Amino acid sequence: MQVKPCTPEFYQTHFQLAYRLQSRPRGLALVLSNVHFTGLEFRSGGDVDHSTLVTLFKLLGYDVHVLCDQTAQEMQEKLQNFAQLPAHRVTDSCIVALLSHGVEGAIYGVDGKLLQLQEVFQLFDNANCPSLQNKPKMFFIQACRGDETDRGVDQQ
Amino acid sequence: MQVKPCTPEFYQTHFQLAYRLQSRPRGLALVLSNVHFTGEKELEFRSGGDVDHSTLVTLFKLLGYDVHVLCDQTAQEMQEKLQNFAQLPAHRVTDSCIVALLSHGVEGAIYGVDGKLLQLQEVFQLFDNANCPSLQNKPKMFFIQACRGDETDRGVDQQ
Amino acid sequence: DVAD
Amino acid sequence: MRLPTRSDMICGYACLKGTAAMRNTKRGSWYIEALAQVFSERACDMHVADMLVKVNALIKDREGYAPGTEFHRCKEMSEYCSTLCRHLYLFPGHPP
Amino acid sequence: KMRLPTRSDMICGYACLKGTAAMRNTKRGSWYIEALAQVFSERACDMHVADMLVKVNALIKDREGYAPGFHRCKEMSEYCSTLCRHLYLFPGHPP
Repeated sequence: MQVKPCTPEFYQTHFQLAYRLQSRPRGLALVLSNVHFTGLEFRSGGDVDHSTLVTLFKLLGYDVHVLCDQTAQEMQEKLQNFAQLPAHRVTDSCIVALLSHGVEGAIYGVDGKLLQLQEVFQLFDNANCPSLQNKPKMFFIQACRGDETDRGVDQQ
Repeated sequence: MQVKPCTPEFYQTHFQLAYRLQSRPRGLALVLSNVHFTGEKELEFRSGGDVDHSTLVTLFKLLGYDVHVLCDQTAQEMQEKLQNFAQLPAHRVTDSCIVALLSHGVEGAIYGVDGKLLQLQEVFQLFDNANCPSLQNKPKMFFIQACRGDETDRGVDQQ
Repeated sequence: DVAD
Repeated sequence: MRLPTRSDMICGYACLKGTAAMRNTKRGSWYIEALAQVFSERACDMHVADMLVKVNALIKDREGYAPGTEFHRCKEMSEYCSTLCRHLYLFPGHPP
Repeated sequence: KMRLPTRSDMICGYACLKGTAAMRNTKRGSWYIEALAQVFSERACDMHVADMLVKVNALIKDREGYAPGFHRCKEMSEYCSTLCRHLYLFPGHPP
């Protein structure tokens, strides 16, 4: 994997109308993957997803933290620990990627218990995470939001 | 209001990367406003809803849409008349669609004037690739002016 | 200002 | 050729899940007011998702004026969700 | 002074739509992660994050399941945003 750098000219012509994003590191990134369950099937390929994102976020200039196979309670606690890290004051942005099974609005821990996504976003909000106020916060959620497979429809 | 026009140079440099959007009209637009509620559930008259309604009707006309309007509809009437709107043959020759819904609401649903709820997922489904073939692959815009709960946000001081 |  | 069941939609919400959308009894709703201000000015040179970001910026800065009520100095945050697959430009007034 | 809403300046990419399943290849990984990595590595240099997620949506819309006996099944990604400015990552700047 390679990330093409931006040009100095692109930066000069775009930085005024964009979020400030020049800190080094650009931010902390958390990649949390649950692959082994019980209680929900083994997530084959979840290993590839995890490594791909860790590599990607490192190349985009983030300091990456990784967690694997956590219970819903552990996810909550460690997300909160992550949101409270002092580094957020001096970085310009934050990334959180959550990769597991899920249902609408919630993600599974390896214990088959659910963590509500509203609870996750709340950890990083302006009240609970003042260090990230006015700074862009990216979340990528790789989880199902229901069991129903989409059969697809014919294009006409 | 006044809608500033696109330049021919702007169109030339952007049409290749955008949805096709050149039809006359650009699309049909539906503006549905409920302001006066009369069910068992008391819902407050929406003062200023009149201003919202006329602002959007004007805006969408000025953007080149053929604007359809509905006012003060029950939950059942909203579903039926939205489905009828989604099913109009006129969508076959336009490039896009706009639906604006303005009412009281709760998370994921909007109230009709009878105080009964229409689920927003059912609304979007009416316009989807399965149910609305005439709009397949065309951009569909929805604007939803409704509460999504009754928590007021007191805000937070800048740190 | 009031709530919808 | 096959499509997912739902695609190519963008939906703008006046407020976030769980929260109230705000409306001024005289000027109308904050969100619709912002939407018309931005689209009328910028539809000429900005795509719809990017205009909804400008709307978000206007909403984030607004504050409730309603002293003696629950809503005095209250805030709102709008959002949009998108399954669009390319830029949505409205190309107002083109071709001339 | 200016105050803030309780929540703002977030963008969330979801691999699938409300009430639906997301797809994972038991070897190549998730369609969504593969797409995210391909677009962001190629375009973070000149495209903002919401626009990159639009490119991810285009990739996902066009893929289909290969699994005779889920065969030709579909997925659609989406993103939701409370961003109030363009989000450029400005990778590798300054050099």
